[PDB]
Amino acid sequence: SIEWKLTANLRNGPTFFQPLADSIEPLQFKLIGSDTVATAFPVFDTKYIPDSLINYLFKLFNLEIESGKTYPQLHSLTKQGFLNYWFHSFAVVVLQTDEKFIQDNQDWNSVLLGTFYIKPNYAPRCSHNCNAGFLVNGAHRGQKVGYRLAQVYLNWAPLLGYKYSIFNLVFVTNQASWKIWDKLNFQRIGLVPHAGILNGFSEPVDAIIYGKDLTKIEPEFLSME
Amino acid sequence: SIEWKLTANLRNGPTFFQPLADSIEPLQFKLIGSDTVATAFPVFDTKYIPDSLINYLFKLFNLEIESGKTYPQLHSLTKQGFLNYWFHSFAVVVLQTDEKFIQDNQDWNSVLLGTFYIKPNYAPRCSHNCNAGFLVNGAHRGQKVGYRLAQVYLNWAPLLGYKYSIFNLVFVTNQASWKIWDKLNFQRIGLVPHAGILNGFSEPVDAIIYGKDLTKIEPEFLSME
Ligand SMILES: O=C(O)[C@@H]1C[C@H](O)CN1
Ligand SMILES: O=C(O)[C@@H]1C[C@H](O)CN1
Repeated sequence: SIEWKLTANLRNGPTFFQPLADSIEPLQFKLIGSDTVATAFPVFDTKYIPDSLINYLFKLFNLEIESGKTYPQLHSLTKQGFLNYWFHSFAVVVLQTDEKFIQDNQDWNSVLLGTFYIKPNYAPRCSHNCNAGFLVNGAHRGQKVGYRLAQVYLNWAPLLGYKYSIFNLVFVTNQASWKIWDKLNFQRIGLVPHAGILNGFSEPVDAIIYGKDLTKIEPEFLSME
Repeated sequence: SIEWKLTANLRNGPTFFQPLADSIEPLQFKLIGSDTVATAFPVFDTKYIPDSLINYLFKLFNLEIESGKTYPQLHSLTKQGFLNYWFHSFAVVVLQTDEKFIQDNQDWNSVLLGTFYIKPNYAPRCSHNCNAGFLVNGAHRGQKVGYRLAQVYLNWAPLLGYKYSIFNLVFVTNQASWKIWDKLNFQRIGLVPHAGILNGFSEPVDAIIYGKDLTKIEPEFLSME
């Protein structure tokens, strides 16, 4: 059974464009500057992934929210709030494994590299613009996992039918993030001054708005070999 | 009773800032180039306004969505979806009257000039940025009602505690861009290319992202003289 990777089960996706593929196959690659094999898997519904992984992602996201430096959330989410938020449409999990499927009951604290969601950034007439939010497991910090996450995203977002990518709020203090977007030729299409009240900064911090055409992506960024 | 105009009854507003006033008083002014008197009224809760006015605004917003040229919505809203959308936080109705309160059972088709909502544009850490959407009654096109609505907005948004204004999608084909926002020194802080699929346009239409500092507003724009 391959229902777990069928685009026909894409929920709450773009209204005007159908997926370009009937399915999305796991995408294997090596972490940058390493022999460590990682695999990205599509998530079209939570029922196809281990409960324990969902609960670990729930906690992972709350820690990120509590640091108060990256997401506009102030308070932690409930389990159902997180399910509604992260998995409203599409998501991806990236694990340290060479398996082409996700094994139950793994040690997520070591095996989960990162996750991201993809959804429409706007209501239906502008729903060909996707948004994405990312997370890296802090145990795997410093391995350039984010860069890899961004690449999987460029490979897969167009397959769901999206034509353009928008990040609404990349804080200028979030250097990890904007350097990746800069390096991958995401345009800075906007700048919100004093946008975020962030933990650890006494003054409000500016956010950059990133855009990228998903129909003309540079082949070298799609390649993870 | 003045509950209907107390900022203490403000639902779902900014998280870090309190309102700058205890109350919001009706703002009276004349339509530009005319001796017609208009009154702007605050709406903190729908219970304070007439059912027939709410029903008229519901159908008015659905007409605008059906035109398919200005909002990202594709389908008409249900009644409850309208309530949740337009009155999630704060709203304003601007009537052709010199009364300083809203009389029941008026002919809204002639008396209602315009309405707009005001709400946080983002989750709590960035909720000092407010968003607004406007509606002009079609029967009052060509009387510069939008410009006046925009002036009411500059007067009232900061009173609720917002510090910066963001419009996410002003399509380049919407004349409000140059008839209003450009003229009131809303900066164009971003541009989303091919943002929207709009009725009557074959090519997707670009959308301007407008921002404006609400703590430092040109006083000639605040003045309704
Ligand atoms: O900037 C964005 O839109 C994503 C979602 C979250 O707000 C952080 N990054
Ligand atoms: O651009 C905005 O965000 C407001 C809401 C609607 O999209 C029209 N103007």
